[PDB]
Amino acid sequence: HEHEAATGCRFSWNVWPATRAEAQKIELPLGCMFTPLRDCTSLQLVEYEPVRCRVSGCILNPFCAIDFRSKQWTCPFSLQRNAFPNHYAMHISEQNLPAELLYPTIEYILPQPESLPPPLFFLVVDTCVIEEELDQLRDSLMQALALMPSDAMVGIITYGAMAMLHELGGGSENVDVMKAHVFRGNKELTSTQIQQQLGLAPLLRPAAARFIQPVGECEYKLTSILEELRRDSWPVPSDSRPMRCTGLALSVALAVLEAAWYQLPARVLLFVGGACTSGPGQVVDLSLCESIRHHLDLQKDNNNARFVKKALKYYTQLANQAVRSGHAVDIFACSLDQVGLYEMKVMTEKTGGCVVMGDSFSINVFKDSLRKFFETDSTGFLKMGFNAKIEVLCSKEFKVCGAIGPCTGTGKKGCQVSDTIVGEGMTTEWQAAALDKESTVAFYFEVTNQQAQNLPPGKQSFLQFQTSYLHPSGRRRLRVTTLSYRFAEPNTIDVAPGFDQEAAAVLMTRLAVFKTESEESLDVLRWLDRKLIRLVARFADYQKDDPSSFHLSTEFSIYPQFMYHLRRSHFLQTFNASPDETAYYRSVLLRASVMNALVMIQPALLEYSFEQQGPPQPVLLDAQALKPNVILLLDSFFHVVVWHGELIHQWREQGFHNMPEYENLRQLLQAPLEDAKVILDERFPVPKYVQCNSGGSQARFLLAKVNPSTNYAQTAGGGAAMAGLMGDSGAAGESFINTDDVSLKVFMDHLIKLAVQS
Amino acid sequence: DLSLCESIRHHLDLQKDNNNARFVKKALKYYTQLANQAVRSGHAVDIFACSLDQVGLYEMKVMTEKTGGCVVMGDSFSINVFKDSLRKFFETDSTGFLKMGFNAKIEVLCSKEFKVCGAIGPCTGTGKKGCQVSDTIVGEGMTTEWQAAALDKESTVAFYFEVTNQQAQNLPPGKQSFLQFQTSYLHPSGRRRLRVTTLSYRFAEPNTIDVAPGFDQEAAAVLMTRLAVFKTESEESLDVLRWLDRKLIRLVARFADYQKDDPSSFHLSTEFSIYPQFMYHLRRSHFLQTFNASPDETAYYRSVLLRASVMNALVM
Amino acid sequence: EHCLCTEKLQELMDSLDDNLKSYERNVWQLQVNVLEDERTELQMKVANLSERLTEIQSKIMNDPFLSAKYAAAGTPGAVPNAQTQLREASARLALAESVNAELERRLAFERSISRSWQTNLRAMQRELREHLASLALASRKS
Amino acid sequence: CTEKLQELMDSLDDNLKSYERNVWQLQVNVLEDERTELQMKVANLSERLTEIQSKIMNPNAQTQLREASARLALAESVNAELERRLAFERSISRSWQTNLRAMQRELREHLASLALASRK
Amino acid sequence: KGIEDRDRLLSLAQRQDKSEENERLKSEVQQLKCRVEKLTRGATV
Repeated sequence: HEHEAATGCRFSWNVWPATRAEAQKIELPLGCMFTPLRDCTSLQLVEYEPVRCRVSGCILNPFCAIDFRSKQWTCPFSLQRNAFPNHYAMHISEQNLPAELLYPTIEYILPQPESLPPPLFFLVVDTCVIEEELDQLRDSLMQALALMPSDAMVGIITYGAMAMLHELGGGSENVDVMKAHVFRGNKELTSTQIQQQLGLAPLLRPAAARFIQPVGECEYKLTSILEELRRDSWPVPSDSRPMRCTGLALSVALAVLEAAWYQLPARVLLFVGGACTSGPGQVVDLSLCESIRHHLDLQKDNNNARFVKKALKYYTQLANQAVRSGHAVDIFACSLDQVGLYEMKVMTEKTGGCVVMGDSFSINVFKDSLRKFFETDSTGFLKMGFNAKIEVLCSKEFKVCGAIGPCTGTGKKGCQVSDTIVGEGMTTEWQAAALDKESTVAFYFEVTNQQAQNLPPGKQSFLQFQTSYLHPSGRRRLRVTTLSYRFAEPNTIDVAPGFDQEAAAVLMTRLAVFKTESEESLDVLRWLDRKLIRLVARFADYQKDDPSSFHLSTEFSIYPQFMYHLRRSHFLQTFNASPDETAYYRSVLLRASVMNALVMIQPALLEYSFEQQGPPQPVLLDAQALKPNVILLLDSFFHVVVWHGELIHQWREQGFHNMPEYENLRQLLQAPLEDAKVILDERFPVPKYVQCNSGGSQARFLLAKVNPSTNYAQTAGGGAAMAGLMGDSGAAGESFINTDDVSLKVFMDHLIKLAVQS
Repeated sequence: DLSLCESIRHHLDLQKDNNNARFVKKALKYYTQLANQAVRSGHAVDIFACSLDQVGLYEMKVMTEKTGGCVVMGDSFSINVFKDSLRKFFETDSTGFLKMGFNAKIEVLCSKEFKVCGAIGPCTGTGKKGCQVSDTIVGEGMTTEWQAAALDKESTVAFYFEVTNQQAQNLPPGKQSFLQFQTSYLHPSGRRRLRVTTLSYRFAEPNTIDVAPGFDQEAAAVLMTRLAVFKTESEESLDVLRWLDRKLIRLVARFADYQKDDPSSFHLSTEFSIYPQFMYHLRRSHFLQTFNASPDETAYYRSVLLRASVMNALVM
Repeated sequence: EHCLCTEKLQELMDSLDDNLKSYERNVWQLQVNVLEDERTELQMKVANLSERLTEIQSKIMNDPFLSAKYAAAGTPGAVPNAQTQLREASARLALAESVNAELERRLAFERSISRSWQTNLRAMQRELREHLASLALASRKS
Repeated sequence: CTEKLQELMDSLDDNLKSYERNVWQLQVNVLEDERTELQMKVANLSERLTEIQSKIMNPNAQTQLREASARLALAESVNAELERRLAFERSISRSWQTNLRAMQRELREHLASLALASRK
Repeated sequence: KGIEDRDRLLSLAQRQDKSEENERLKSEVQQLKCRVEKLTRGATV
C-alpha cells in the first residue's frame, strides 16, 4: 500500500528469491504493477536535462554512491563510474544535493533546443441508430465540445452505410456550406488510396487546412455538423438492419493520421452503436437473418468463425498501423445487441484508450464517462500523456520477459531480456500511444542466478523504470522511478514475508487472461489451480497426512479466497455472458489499478444495518446477508446495485419514513444514495447504478454474484430425526439460490486435503 | 448411489439433511442447465415416468416447468394413466394437426396506469426491458416477453399485475384501462401465428367497497395457490401456511359486514362466500403439506398445478 | 540397511548444519545489538537530561533573588490558597507525559524483539519438513 | 545408512545439551538488570526536572483544573493499556527455548524411531 | 465403546429395514393373485 503510494509499483514478492531453483521453489512468477503516470505527492518537476550513464542509461538515483572527493557518481547497475558535468562539480557538497539524489520518483521536463502539438481528437460518430439514441449523442458531444481545451484540435467524421469525412472551418466567403468527402462502403481501400483521393497526400499543411483546426477557430463549424447530424435515409431490404461500415470508418480516420501528424498526439474516438454489416470487419451479414456469433459459437468452432478470424485480421492490421504511427483509439460501444468487442479489442489494447460499454445512450455509464475522459487535473491541464515509451533497466540478477497490459513491444534486443517469453517480449521498451492516470502494466521478471554466490553483499537488486510521455501543455516529459528490494539473505524464509496476497492475485489474473487468448479455458484452469496447490503445499504450516494441523499466515491466507473468486469470475468462464461482455471485462482488467481490480475479482458487499448505528462493515459475500431488515451495496466495478429487503421496501410503501418518528430510517435510506454517488464520480468507466429490492426491482444482478448461504449440499449431511411437527409454522421466509459453484468452505477443504498429502 | 443398503430421499430426508441424498445437488442443477440449453434452442422436454420406486421427479421437474413440457407420473407403463396420457399427447384437432404449439412468444402490453410484476407457470422471461415492467416481481419478471417452447389447449399462465397510480384525482371518472397479449407460436402446419387478445376493465371509485361486486373468488383461489407453491420453492412451506392464514384474516375482516366483537353479526357476500373454504382445502392439500407423500409425488402435483386452468385447479 | 541414503541424508546434514546453528547465532546477535542500542540511546538521553538538571538547577539557586524564588517556593505550609493546587496538577502531568514517552519507545523497540520469531522459526519448520517427508517417500522404495 | 543416523544423533544432541544457549542468556540478563536500573535513572532525572521547570515558569481555577486533570486520567488509561500490552509481547518472547527445543525433540524422537527401525 | 459402536449398527439396521413396508405389499400381491384367479374364473365362462 505504501509501496504503491510512493512509486505506483507493487511487486508480488517484496523480497525476491535467490537462484533459479529458488524461483522454482517460490513457484509464483515475479512481477509488478507499475502505474506509469500515477499522480502521487512525491514527484518534482525540474527544467534540467537528466544525467545519463553512458553504459546503462541510468539516471542518477537516490541509491547511488557519490564519491565527493572526485566529483564522480557510480552507476548501481553497470558498476561503472561517471563524472559530474561542469555545473554539478560545484554545489555537490554534502549539504546541498539535488532532487535527483533525494526523491526516488522525480520528473524531468526535458528542455528542448516551439508550441508542441496539443492533443487531437477525431469523433467517428455513428448515424445508424434509433432517433432518441442519436439525439442524446448530439447532446453529449456538445457538452464534450464545451470541455475541449482551447488549444485542442478536433475533426468530425460521421459514418454509416458510407463514411462522410467532414472538413472543418472553411472560408468566411460562404458560412452556409459544409463539405464532406464521402467514401463508399463495401470497398476496402488501402492506406495510400485514401491519401490520394482526399488530396492531402506550423504543423498544419494547406492540404490539411480544410481538415483539422483548433476548436478556438472553428466553434460554429463544430456546432453545425453536430446539429445536422441525423439518420441514414436508405430503405433497407425488408428485414435488414441499417448498413454500417465501422471498419471503413476507422481506416479513413487512421489514414488521415498517416499523411498528417505522424508521431504527434492524436486519439480517434469511435461511437459505434451497432455491429459492422458490410465491408471490412464483417461480424454478421447486413440482413437480420442469420445469428451473430456467441460464446457457444466460439466453443463449438461454428461457421461464424469465418466472421471472427477474417475480421480479426483486418482490425489487427489497423491496430498495427495505429501502433507504428503513434495514435490511440477509443471505443464507446453502446449497442443494444452484439457489436463486436472481441475483434475491436486488439486495437484498444495495443494503443491504449477507452473501452466504454454503454447499452443505450441515456444510461449513466456512457454520459459521465465521456466527460470524465476530458476532465482536468489540479493544474487545469488534461490528465493524460501521449507517445509514452516505458523502458526497464534490470540489474545483473534478473531479466525481463513480459509487459502484459496496455503497451506493445518494439525491440532493442540485448542482455536485459531473457528467453521464455510470457506475454509480449523480446524487448526492453514498450510503446504506448497514450496513457492516462489509470493504466497499469504487469511487468514480469525472472531471476537467473545459476550459482547462489553471485549476489553483491547485501544486494538491494536495483531496478529503474523510465517513461517518456508528452503532456498537453506542449512540453515533452521524462519520468524515472527507481526501486530496490533486498532479497534472500541466508537466514531462510525472507522471500515469503515479502509476499502480499492481493498483488500476486491480480498478476495471475492477467496471466490467465493472456493464456485464454492463446489456448482454451480447461488447460489454463488446470494450470491455475496447479499454481494454487503447489503454492499452498509449500507455503503453509502442516504435518504430512494430517489435514487438521493446517495453518496459513496473514500474508498467505486471503490469497485462496481471491483464487476461488477468480475461478468464479467471468474472465476465465466465457459462458453466462455474451462475447462482448467478456471482452469488455478483459479489456479493462489489463488496465486497472490493483485496488480497483481486486474489487472486480471479489465484489464488495458493504452492508448497511439498521440496528448498528454507524459505519459500514464488510461482510462476507454470501446469502446470509439477505435478511429483509438491511440494505446491501454490491461493488464489482460494473454494478453499484443497492439491494433493499422486503421489510424495508414495504416501509417505503405505507410510509413509516414520512412520519417523523423514523428519522433513523431516513438516514438508512440516504446513506446508499450519497455513498454510491461518491463511488460513481471517482472511478473510470462509471458503473451502471441500478436500484434493487428483494424479489424485484433489478435484484437479479446481486442474487447472481452472491454465494448461496444454505447450500443444498449442507441440506444433505446426515441425521434427520424428531423435528417434523413443531413451532407455530413459520420462520423468516428464506431465499434459495442455485448456482454451479461449490462453497468457499468446501473449496478450502479440497485445497487443504490435496496440499497435505503432497 | 449404487449400493442397495442406502435408501432414496424423502420429505423428512430433505427437511433435515440426510446423507441418503449426497448427489441430488449436481443432479438438480445439471437438469437446470439442460433446461437452460432447452429454452435458448426452443426445445421442450416431456417426462413419462413409471415406477414403484422414485424416479427423481423432484430434480427433473425443472425442465418441464422451464420450457412448457408435461409430466405424466404413473406407477407402471401399462396402467391406464400412461396409455391414455401418451395417446392424447398426439391427438389431433378438427384439421388433423396436433393440439399443441411450439416456440411460443407470449408478450404483454399495458396502459400507463399499471405494469406487470412477473409470471408463474410454463414460461421464462427473456429480459426484454421496457416501460411496462413493475418494480415488484412475482416469479419470472424483468420482461414483457416470455419464452414457452411448449403450450397446448390447457396450458394456462399466471400473470401478476400491479397498479402504479399514486392519487385517485389523476383518473377521470369511468376511465377504462386496457391490457393486451400476443402469442407468436409455430403451428404444426409449419407457419407463424400471432394471437392478439385485448381486454378492457374499469377503475373503481375512491371508495374501497365498490370493488366487491367485481371480485372473482374462483380465479383468485388459483392465484393464491400458485403463489403459495412458488413461495414454497425458496421459503418453508410452514411459513407459507402462516402467510395464507394472515392474508385470509385481513381479506375477510376488510370485506365482511359485522359489528365489532360480535361474532353473531358476521356475514359474507356471495363473491366471498366460498373463498375461505378454498384455503381450508389448500392448507390440507398435498401442494403444501408434505405428509404421507414422496417428493416425486409432490413434484407431480406441483408441476401439473403450474400449468392447469381454473377449472382443473379447482378440482385438484 | 545400506539403501542409497548416502546422497540424500547428506543434504539433510547440510540443511541441518547451516540452518539450525546459524539461525540461533543470527538471532542471539539480533537482540543483543538492539539492547546495546538500548545502551546507546538510554545514555544519550542520560546526557541531555543530566545537563538539563545542571544549568537549570544551578541558575535558580546561585544568584540572590532567584534563590529566594526557591526560598519562598510554594511555601512549606497548609492552606494551599488556590494557587499551589492550580500549580502541581501540571507537575504530575509533566511526570505523566515523560513516563508516557518513555514507555512508548519501550513498546516500539520491543516490537523489534518480538517481530523476529515468526518468520525464521517457520523456516525451520519448513525446510526440514520436505526433507523428512521425502525421507519416507524414497525410503518406501526398497 | 546406520552410520549416517548415528552421527545424526551425535550432531543433534550436541545442540540440545550444550549449555551455550545458557551463557548468551546470562549475557542478556546482566544487561537487563542495569538497563532497568537506568530506567530508574530516567525516572529520577526527569521527575526532578519536571518539578524544577514548573518552579520558574511564571481562565479561572475552575476551568484549568477541569482540564489538565482530564489530561491526567488519560495517563491513567495509557499506562494501563500499554503495560497490559507490554506483558503480552513479554510472553511472546517468552517462547524462546519453549518450542525451539520442542522442534529439536521432534526431530530427535522422529529420527529415533527411524534409528530403532534400522537397528531392528 | 462397543455399546456406542453397535447401537449405531442396530440403528442403521432398522432404517435400512422396511418391515412395515413389506407387509402392505404382501397383501396387494395376494389380492393380485386373487384378481388373476378371478380373471381365469371369468375366462372359463
